[PDB]
Amino acid sequence: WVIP
Amino acid sequence: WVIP
Amino acid sequence: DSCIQFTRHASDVLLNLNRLRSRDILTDVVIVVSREQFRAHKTVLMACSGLFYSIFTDQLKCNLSVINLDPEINPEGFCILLDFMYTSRLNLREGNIMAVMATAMYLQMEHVVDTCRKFIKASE
Amino acid sequence: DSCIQFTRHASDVLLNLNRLRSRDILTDVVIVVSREQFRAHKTVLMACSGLFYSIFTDQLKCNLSVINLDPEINPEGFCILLDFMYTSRLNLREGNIMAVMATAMYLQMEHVVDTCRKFIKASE
Ligand SMILES: O=C1Cc2cc(Nc3nc(Cl)ncc3Br)ccc2N1
Ligand SMILES: O=C1Cc2cc(Nc3nc(Cl)ncc3Br)ccc2N1
Ligand SMILES: [Cl-]
Ligand SMILES: [Cl-]
Repeated sequence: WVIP
Repeated sequence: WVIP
Repeated sequence: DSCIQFTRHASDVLLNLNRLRSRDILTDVVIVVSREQFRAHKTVLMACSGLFYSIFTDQLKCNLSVINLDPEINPEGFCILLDFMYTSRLNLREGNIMAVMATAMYLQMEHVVDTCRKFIKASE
Repeated sequence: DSCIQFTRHASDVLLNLNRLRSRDILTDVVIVVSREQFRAHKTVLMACSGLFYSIFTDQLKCNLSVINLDPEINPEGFCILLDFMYTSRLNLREGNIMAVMATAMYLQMEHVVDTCRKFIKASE
């Protein structure tokens, strides 16, 4: 999971 | 396009 | 093999599937969550959820145009997860994390369940 | 928004759509290319091809279970492109590049047409  |  | 790969292909396909969903094109099922209805593509639901995979591979249920979810399922939690299925983006907030995790466990969406458990463990 | 994103989601969805194709699950159309038949999902074809997008948004053609391609279309070229649609991998070879490019132009698959033109320009 990432900060888009 | 890339070499997978 | 000696194949080449187009990096953005999977993302572009999903973006187009979401455009079809937004315009209600070729949607083939309604998911009923209490008083709310959500139109979707059976294939996308199966590709994202262990529960929908089991439902639509069933020889009788594969032909249903309406699927009613358990009454304990929160419509907002379902909406957030349906958006995730079609975009890879999860709108996870302190106010919705419990409903989202409960819905992801029911839908059998392992990666969503995992991030919810991690975000909850951080706030305790 | 304040969304988080699951990097591998789009790829995992496409992998699952390809698994459904391999087991012939919920395929809803046959594409006829001369003597050959290819089963597929209308939504995936539309998401990958400008031609299939136009065909299945047509109020009459959207309901057809069989689509016949132009007789000039090569079945192997179509097969290679259908595999690409479901996997992001293109099996481009000196022996098939001309058929693949001609099929990608007909199907309106701009990125495939672009790499074919580049690979052809390099060999001249
Ligand atoms: O957390 C998750 C997400 C998910 C998706 C599917 N979907 C499919 N799985 C397989 Cl093996 N083949 C085709 C399809 Br469609 C099955 C289980 C799960 N569990
Ligand atoms: O080279 C390409 C690939 C492609 C795909 C689509 N598909 C869609 N396009 C739009 Cl805008 N909305 C929903 C869908 Br499905 C249209 C044109 C093209 N040209
Ligand atoms: Cl997931
Ligand atoms: Cl393309």
